[PDB]
Amino acid sequence: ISRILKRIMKSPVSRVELAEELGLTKTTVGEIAKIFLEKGIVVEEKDSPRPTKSLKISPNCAYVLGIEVTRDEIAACLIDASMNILAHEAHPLPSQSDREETLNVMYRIIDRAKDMMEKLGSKLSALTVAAPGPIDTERGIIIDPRNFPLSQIPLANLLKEKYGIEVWVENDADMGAVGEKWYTKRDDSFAWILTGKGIGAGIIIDGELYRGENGYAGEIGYTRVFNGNEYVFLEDVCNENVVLKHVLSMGFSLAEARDSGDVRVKEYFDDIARYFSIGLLNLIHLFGISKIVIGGFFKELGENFLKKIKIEVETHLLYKHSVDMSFSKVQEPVIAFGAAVHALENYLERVTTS
Amino acid sequence: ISRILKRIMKSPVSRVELAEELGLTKTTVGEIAKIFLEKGIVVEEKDSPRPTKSLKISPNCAYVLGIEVTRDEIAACLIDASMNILAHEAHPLPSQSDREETLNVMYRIIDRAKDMMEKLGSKLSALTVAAPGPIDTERGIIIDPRNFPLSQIPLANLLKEKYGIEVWVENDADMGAVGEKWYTKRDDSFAWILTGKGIGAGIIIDGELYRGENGYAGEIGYTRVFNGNEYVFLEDVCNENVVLKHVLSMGFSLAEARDSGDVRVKEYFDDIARYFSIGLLNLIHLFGISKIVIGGFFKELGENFLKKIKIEVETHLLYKHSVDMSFSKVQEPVIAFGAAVHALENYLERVTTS
Ligand SMILES: [K+]
Ligand SMILES: [K+]
Repeated sequence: ISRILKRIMKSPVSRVELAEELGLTKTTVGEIAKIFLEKGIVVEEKDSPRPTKSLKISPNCAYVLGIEVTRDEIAACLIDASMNILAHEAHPLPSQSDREETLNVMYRIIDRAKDMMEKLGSKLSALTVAAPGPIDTERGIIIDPRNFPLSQIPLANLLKEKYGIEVWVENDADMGAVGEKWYTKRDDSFAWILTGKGIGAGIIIDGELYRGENGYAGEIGYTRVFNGNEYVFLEDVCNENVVLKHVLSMGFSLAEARDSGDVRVKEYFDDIARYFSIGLLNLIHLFGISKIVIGGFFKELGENFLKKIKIEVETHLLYKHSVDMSFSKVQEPVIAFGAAVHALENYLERVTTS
Repeated sequence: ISRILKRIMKSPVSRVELAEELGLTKTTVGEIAKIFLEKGIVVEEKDSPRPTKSLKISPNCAYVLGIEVTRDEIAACLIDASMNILAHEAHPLPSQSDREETLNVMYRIIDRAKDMMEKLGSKLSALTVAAPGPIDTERGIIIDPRNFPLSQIPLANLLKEKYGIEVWVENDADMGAVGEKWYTKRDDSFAWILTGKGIGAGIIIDGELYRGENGYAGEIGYTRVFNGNEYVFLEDVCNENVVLKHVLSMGFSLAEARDSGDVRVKEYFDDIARYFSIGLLNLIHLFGISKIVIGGFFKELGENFLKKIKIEVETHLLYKHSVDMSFSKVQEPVIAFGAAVHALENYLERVTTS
């Protein structure tokens, strides 16, 4: 294999650094550098301080689009090969959208990105669609049994056909995690937790995305939770809808609740933090991780809510050791962005292999 | 690095096969083979059917001991470098054993193995102790907070000092999993579940043992389970003690229960299978695995009990896909054995690096 490409993407790096840090011959890398450097994928430049030259990905060699699909909205993120965001957007969907209605918005978005590059004399080279639930990553199909207008449909294929580019389909929480990895320049281990409409985790280990054998991983949304009457999934309780709909009962705006200073709100948020923790504790106790990053809906609850989760987790932890809870602070769209970067690796990995 | 050593252990393999299957130069492997073959670690032999030669680990180059520690007993497994079992044994401990009482039995066992090799003109080269709970694998300390007479003690160090060999300390469920990997010649992914006295999982992914950042992984024993009155750990409910002690109430021998054909037994075993599944489902939904192997106490409940677990898991599975449940069928001591093989890799990996 190669994937010095993986490292050149990580950051500018010289031939000596690659050969040493990865392990290989000066003549092996020197030749591959010749290919990359010829294909217009990479460039060599003197470093800002005898002297030395590094390898950098050339922004011009690839433009790719990432997309996130939710029940209420579709977001897109267009990047160059340096993963600079050229444009990002979001098109809401109508109440209860069809297969056909949802696809139309998606086609619209892709046509917009295809056209925008073509007017700038270049092209859209590939695309990665991010969606909820389990996914057939090899065939490019959304397996999610739950009512989604894009389930059991050869999505990658119909897009490939229609557009003549490379298309992948990928779990949304996984792509959120990929988004944090790159936007934060991390290479450690953590879990990126998706919240709002759906619950799930993207699991990153030593900088790589963790993958399951059956199209899913980190699925903490199916954590069995007993509410006092019957059992429910953790996803049914943390759902952004169920939360605000319940606050319609409370009387309280979506935010005002906390500003209300009502014990009833405190105890309701405590209920959710407790449940949520059960799922986090599973991840921690099973994967043996320490770092967790929360994204989406739960950000809106603030550090007052994060303090409770921290506490619930400290309390029920297997033994006393440090655990880092945090919110994501990536400017939106974090999932569409991760999906875009996913498309970039996979497109560059494919182009070099030929 | 090397760890063609890892592959030569896997099975007999030629220089061409290594160079190709792993990726390297004919002259790189040819030189390393020279080292290994000189150190008496490896041998070259014509294959049983122009002709070709393979590399095999030489059984004579290393003899190592594996040990499992339980509250009631200590078991040992002595092997050669081909991982043939030379001897295995088990010494029960008295009711509620001291640090000193437990260590005495352990010293006795190690002295027995040290002496047995020395009378055969060789020596005991290393040792791996397997124990329950979280473990400081780098310093060789059993961190388990739960009352264990060997907790918070520099175990590896005091053994290293006393014996002058290499000593490691390792999680018992992890070593059970390692035991299955090698005894079954598997290189796929699965979870080995320890049952009886304690509950836990050893997680293997693509043939390697999965490790956490904090001295543990696969800890499903701390799965929160609501019994109807209050919450308890899954470990408190599946505990071999709690089960048989409860059967003292039932009236029923430890086995007769099932042969009794009593609905009360059926429904009690159903209760446990249900709980147990909650923990298995976490593993499956989080790690995205499909294969599970159960060992220990639960074997004694038979396929009638495995059929129920299978069912509970099928039912609550994220989506309809195949899941393989099975019991371990390794002749005891499976954990002591895995620990022995762990010691062998680590001893051979250390000896070659010098
Ligand atoms: K996931
Ligand atoms: K474990």
